[PDB]
Amino acid sequence: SSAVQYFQFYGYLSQQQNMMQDYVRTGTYQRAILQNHTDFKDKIVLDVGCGSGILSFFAAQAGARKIYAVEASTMAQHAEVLVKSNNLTDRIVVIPGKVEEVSLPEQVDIIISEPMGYMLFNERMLESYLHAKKYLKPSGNMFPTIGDVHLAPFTDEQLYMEQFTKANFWYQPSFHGVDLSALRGAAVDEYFRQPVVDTFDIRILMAKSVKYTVNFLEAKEGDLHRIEIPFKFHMLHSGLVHGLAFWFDVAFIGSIMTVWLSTAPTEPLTHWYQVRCLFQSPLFAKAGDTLSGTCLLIANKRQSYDISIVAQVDQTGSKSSNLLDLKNPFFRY
Ligand SMILES: CNCCNCc1cccc(-c2nc(Nc3ccccc3)c(C)c(-c3c(C)noc3C)n2)c1
Repeated sequence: SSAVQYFQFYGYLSQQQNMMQDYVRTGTYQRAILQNHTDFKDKIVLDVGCGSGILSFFAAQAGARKIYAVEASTMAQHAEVLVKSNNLTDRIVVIPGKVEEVSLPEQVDIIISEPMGYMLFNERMLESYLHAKKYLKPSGNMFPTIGDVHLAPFTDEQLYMEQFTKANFWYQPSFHGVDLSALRGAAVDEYFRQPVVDTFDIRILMAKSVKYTVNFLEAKEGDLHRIEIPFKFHMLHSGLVHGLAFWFDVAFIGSIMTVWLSTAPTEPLTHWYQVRCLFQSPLFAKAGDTLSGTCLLIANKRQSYDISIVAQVDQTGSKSSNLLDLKNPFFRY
């Protein structure tokens, strides 16, 4: 139902084009595959959620002997057209359906995919990627191999105030004669439930990031149903902490070289941008204080996660929580 919409979203060539036009994304995948040609020459490769098939062609440019491209949306029909018109019907085989349901005729030497949603984990496609390892030969590789999530406290008073400014629409005792003000708190709540997807100046960050690593070769599908990310930040600056910023890097660890794709705010912008989660109430922290807590991600049935963030300044005991709905963010860009 929710999944109906998820796969229809990816049936649009315009959504494929948005990702293809991300040059950092598309070019880094090309370079990771090509410059690791020994991982692909004459190999059998599985492309999980191939969309238009761009990754499958990159594996063919690298010399792969057979490429199974699995795609569940109507986009599979468009990739088929592309395979024929590029004369690769020998080397690339499009398989319509979910990776969890299709039948592959052999095991593969390497799995390739672009399974990262914003904040990495949205869409829960990492689980389909991990599930595909049931087709991975022993000692096969995964491209990408590693994913690092980073989180860091930020201060951004204008972003925080923007929330009450939008919800104060409801604080009118006479909107065309109607008292709206009893909904103001519900409206505040609704805005704070949304992660804020856009980029930002790195001068809002107040501590070195915490890194949480998922190893795609080692992880199991079940390991992503619940992601506990403890953190303890040593605050490099004093200020009001308004929430946590998130970005992610992935690594393609090939035989020839390791290529990184970063969505860090210190790196060229990508179509993933970065993600920020506001706290209920900001926390005052001195430089030298430690800010500790947990960011808990609980998979849900809308192909996404409920996000629970609890934090406290250890030196004073002031704490804040928040609960966010990652499926429904504010695309502030
Ligand atoms: C698996 N590799 C995906 C790589 N791209 C990740 C990515 C990066 C940046 C943004 C989105 C994004 N944009 C959406 N609309 C939209 C955003 C801005 C302007 C106009 C429309 C939606 C609806 C979703 C989405 C999906 C899918 N499922 O739930 C949700 C929510 N995601 C996705």
